[PDB]
Amino acid sequence: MTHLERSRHQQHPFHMVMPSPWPIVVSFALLSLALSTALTMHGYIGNMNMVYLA
Amino acid sequence: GRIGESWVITEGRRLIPEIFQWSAVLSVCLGWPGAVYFFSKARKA
Amino acid sequence: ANKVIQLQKIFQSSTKPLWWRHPRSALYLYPFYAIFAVAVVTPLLYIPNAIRGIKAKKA
Amino acid sequence: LPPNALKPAFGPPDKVAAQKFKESLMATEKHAKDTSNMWVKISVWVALPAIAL
Amino acid sequence: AQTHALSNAAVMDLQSRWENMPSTEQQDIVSKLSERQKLPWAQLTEPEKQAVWYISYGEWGPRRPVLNKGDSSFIAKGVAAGLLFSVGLFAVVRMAGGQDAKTMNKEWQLKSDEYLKSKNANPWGGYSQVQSK
Amino acid sequence: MVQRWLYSTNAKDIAVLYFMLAIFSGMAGTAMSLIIRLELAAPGSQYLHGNSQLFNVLVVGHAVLMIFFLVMPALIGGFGNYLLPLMIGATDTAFPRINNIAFWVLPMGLVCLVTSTLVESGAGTGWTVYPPLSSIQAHSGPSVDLAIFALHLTSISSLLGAINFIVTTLNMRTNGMTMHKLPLFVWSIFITAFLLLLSLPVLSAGITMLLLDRNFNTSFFEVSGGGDPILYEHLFWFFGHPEVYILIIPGFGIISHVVSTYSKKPVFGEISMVYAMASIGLLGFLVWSHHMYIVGLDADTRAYFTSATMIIAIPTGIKIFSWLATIHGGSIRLATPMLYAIAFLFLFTMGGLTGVALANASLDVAFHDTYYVVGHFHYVLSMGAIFSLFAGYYYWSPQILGLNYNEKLAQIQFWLIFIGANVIFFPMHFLGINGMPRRIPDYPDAFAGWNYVASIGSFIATLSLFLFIYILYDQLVNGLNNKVNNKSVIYNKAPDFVESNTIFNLNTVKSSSIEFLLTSPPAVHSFNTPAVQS
Amino acid sequence: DEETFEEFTARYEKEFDEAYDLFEVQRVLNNCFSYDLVPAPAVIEKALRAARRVNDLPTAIRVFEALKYKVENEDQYKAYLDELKDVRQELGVPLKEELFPS
Amino acid sequence: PVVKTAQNLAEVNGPETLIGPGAKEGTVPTDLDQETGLARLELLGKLEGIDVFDTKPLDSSRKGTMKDPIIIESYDDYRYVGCTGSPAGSHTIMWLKPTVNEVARCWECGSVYKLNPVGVP
Amino acid sequence: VHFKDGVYENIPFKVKGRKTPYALSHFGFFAIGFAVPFVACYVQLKK
Ligand code: HEA
Ligand code: HEA
Ligand SMILES: CCCCCCCCCCCCCCCC(=O)OC[C@H](COP(=O)([O-])OCC[N+](C)(C)C)OC(=O)CCCCCCCCCCCCCCC
Ligand SMILES: [Cu+2]
Repeated sequence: MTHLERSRHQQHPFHMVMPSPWPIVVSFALLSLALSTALTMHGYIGNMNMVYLA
Repeated sequence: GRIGESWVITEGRRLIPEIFQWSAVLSVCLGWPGAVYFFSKARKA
Repeated sequence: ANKVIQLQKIFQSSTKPLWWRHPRSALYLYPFYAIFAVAVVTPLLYIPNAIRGIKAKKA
Repeated sequence: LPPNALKPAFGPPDKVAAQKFKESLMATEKHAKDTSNMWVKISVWVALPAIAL
Repeated sequence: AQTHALSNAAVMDLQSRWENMPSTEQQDIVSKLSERQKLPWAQLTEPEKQAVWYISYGEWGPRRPVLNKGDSSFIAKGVAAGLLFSVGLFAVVRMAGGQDAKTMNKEWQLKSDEYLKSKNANPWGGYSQVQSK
Repeated sequence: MVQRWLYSTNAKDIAVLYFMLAIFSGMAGTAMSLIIRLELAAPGSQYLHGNSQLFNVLVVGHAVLMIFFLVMPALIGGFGNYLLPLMIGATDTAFPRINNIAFWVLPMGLVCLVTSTLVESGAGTGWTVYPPLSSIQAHSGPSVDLAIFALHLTSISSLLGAINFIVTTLNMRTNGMTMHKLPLFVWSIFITAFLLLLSLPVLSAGITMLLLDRNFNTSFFEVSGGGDPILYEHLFWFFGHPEVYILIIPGFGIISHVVSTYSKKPVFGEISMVYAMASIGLLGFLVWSHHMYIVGLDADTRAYFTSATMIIAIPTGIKIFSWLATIHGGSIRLATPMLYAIAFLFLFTMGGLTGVALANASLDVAFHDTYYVVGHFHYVLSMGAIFSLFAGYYYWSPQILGLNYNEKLAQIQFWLIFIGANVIFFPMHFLGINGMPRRIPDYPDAFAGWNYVASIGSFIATLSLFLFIYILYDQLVNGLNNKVNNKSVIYNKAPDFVESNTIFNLNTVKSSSIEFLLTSPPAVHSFNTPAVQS
Repeated sequence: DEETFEEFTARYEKEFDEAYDLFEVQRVLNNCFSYDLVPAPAVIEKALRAARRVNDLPTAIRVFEALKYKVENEDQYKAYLDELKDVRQELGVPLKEELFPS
Repeated sequence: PVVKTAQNLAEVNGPETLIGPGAKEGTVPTDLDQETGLARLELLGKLEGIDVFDTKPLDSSRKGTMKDPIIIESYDDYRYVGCTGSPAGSHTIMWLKPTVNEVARCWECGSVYKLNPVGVP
Repeated sequence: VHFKDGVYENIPFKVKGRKTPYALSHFGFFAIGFAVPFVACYVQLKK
């Protein structure tokens, strides 16, 4: 029992990570920030509070 | 006992066709632009 | 401390996502992105809809 | 005492590697402590007055 | 039982077409051949030696080359069709687009080379620049 | 599909996503370059009635997508994360969330470029972003900012990929593999990781200061304040020169692998070639300003730079001699990856020697920023990226997915795309040697026939790509029917002409790569016990 | 490159000595034909004896074809003629006079 | 439920069941039973003489014939092990695919390999 | 992640189902690919 679990978890320092949404949410946040800054510095709306919230 | 070759005989009889074929290949690969130049109205012909 | 071992045992017993640490924060943050980013990216292409169509054809 | 049918992943025997690794760990710790103390001493001796000047 | 002089339809079938027969009597015939080979050769007849050479040498399956029994003809036909299709599509799209250029016509080139002669430009070269009707 | 694909954390399931993104980007870019070539077939506004800014933006999109958005995810990311952890024998790469965030940070770059081209402003300053042309003085609108964010996200993804490759190679390599027996492709990708690591920060910082100049009403490199854009152009060339090695070195590794396996003989002094790639990577930093001879710097500096270039040229020639010795004195099977490798070793070598001739300090007076340089780099980009990707696909596709491809279709596809590439890129050197300018929607009426032949070759190439995507469709839909019949080759290794075929049943696929000895693709967390080499 | 033939030759006969089945015979034959070293008639006779021990005449056909065409050797023939006739009439393995006229 | 000493490596059930008690103030705890993660399985072992992920190569010198084929310990169904000749590096880098039922050979090396798994129910 | 055979799960495709015989998806791949060049040409000028 000990040998099989040691071999199956020894060279595997990576957890069985759940469907973590970190990459998609961080990519979505960066894209929103980029497009917001591009639209605000020179565009149609000069809004500043909501880009600060982003 | 040096049977047959005499390297020169087979050497020439084998490379001469190959070098001729390669020269023809290069001639075609350089004459296709020449063929285009001839076919096009380069001299109003 | 006095809560680390018990919390680890509970987590091992209940193999569930969200890591149990910040459920309220996750429930607060999940709808905010959908409410904010979608509604701020829709104008980006909605406003130039009338602006679009400049052919500038010349002859 | 978890069961083990044939072997509990025994691997290599308890050779001289155990005391070698212990000696490596203690040598690393002693080196870190000695270098920290020596740097503190040379700092409070000459480096700190020079920095203050 | 170490049959001797296996002169049957199996040997000619093996030499004629091996892949055709349905991969089931293969084990039987090769086992018989090896059983004969266990005893000394004693001048094997032509069909048996031909059969064992065909089995062991190849010209089938793994020994079948990347070039098939004449698919190079298909390759040539396909490449010719590809060139024809590409040139036809380019011709039709260029016809659809049309031309709206006020030069490349003969008069422009003749005036250009007349001015080139007047200014004496590129004397050791080609004064004619037409390239089109 | 969202539960496992959109939320993946597996290199196995993300390599195919990399491949799909790469092929989609490549086909879109080929269609868009088709548009670019078609509007340039004849002088005038044949298809683009005015608005040369549109042509400029089209060119910028083409170059950017070809450089950072098509080939980088394919051989760096897509091939690396499906070959390196597999060849190592480790179950999974270290912290695959790096790979996931590197993958997911791409698409908004595509959407920002498409929306920047959609707006009237556009980014029409070339793929180079030399100031002040990209600033508010000439090009306004968010297009510049969107392109800057796209290159920033691509750089971050490349850095993360290099992080994962470096950590996987150095920290959890298998016991059997050591320093003196490590294969070629992984050495190539590790050296590329070094070069990427040492090249990304300079572009990041310099482009950050350009953005700050555009925003903070300041100018560090623009003349409005006393700055000089020459400094930024040194920095940009310092980044750019290692980039071509970054995109060409994994190609070198895969080409070495395929020629070594297809010659039925081992490598020719693997130590010599790995030293050659290491020397190339280390010497890539000595020519940081070799691309900018046009200013008129001191003669000693130009002599030093041309000496550095001629020194850099030597390892490439030695490595070419290494492939030539590898293919010499060995059995040859004319399979399609070998055809790609041969086309590489011919045309890439010719392009590289032409560039070596161009590497002269005083020779930029006639060729720089002309069609000669585009004829130069199109050669190497096609050889080391397009053909290298085709070879890798046709060389691992039957096993990485279990689906075979039509050999006849592959042969006709290679022939079509090879002849198309030749007939497209050859006349460009004749345009360049005359002294024609670059990046102009309209040109004088001297070289119209060459533009026409380039256009017909482009149509041949796009028809070849259509045939290629049809081949992908057929492989994905009729792999089972193709495996049973004689439509394709099921053993890339014909048995030696001394051995019987019946013994060959146990000797199916034997080479110097472990993933070939694997069965049909198993679960992601395979490799329960790491491989050991005696 | 200044490599003695005797060492590898003796290695070849020693390997053929313990020829339990055809696998080691085939691998050693492939190794021998891998070098530019043209096999001696002695090692060829040893290989044929081992093939007789393992009882596979097609292996003898393959090795005879390999000796007929392995390297150009300036197109030497009489050497091939003697090196084939000695081993054909030493014991008798009639195989060449059949595949050619077929 | 509570802290586990885990002094021996044959008395731990569950990798996460052991965290490692520490000290808040005073002196540093000794690096024996105060590590979080499976790191103790290797550090305590190498403290007592047990190594992890052995790099020892197999018997390259032995040719592994049918009488005494070499033995590789792997409880998995398949294995990726091969031969490099009698010395460390002699011929091309190569490996085999041993399986539970039949065997495999090293081709040009001729080193017959065998898969030897531990008994399983 | 260990519940997949290792045959067709590596691609986001599905043979089963009459919604798409791998033709609607393939045509859609052409559509999404050819979007950017033609829309880029069309937004400021003619095709
Ligand atoms: C990946 C690199 C790559 C590729 C494939 C191409 C493909 C082509 N390129 Fe381009 N090009 C560049 C990289 C590339 N280019 C760069 C970096 C610039 C710089 C911009 C500048 O200089 O200012 C440039 C600029 C450039 C110009 C400058 C235009 C101007 O002066 O403004 C021209 C026109 O002369 C041109 C022509 C072509 C043509 C006809 C093809 C044709 O070959 C298109 C047909 C396609 C192929 C034959 C290859 C197939 C492509 C694939 C993606 C296959 C898909 C499958 C896989 C990837 C597995 N390219
Ligand atoms: C795939 C990408 C790639 C690769 C591999 C290369 C490889 C090389 N490149 Fe190029 N290059 C580009 C992509 C690439 N390049 C791009 C995108 C530009 C910019 C164009 C633009 O600005 O628009 C450029 C520009 C560029 C310039 C300036 C032109 C300019 O842009 O204005 C020069 C000249 O100095 C040059 C030289 C070389 C040399 C010498 C090699 C060599 O490393 C080639 C290696 C191969 C060989 C050298 C073959 C081996 C030779 C031998 C067999 C030995 C013979 C010689 C000796 C005796 C040693 N390149
Ligand atoms: C400026 C552009 C010109 C462009 C000119 C284009 C010409 C037309 C295309 C020619 C391309 C040559 C390769 C054709 C593909 C092919 O299959 O080649 C191999 C064939 C072998 O023969 P096969 O086609 O398989 O038919 C065999 C028939 N059996 C054996 C039953 C009797 O063997 C052959 O086809 C013959 C040998 C090839 C020799 C190549 C060298 C060139 C000389 C060829 C001379 C004869 C053909 C041309 C006659 C006009
Ligand atoms: Cu450079």
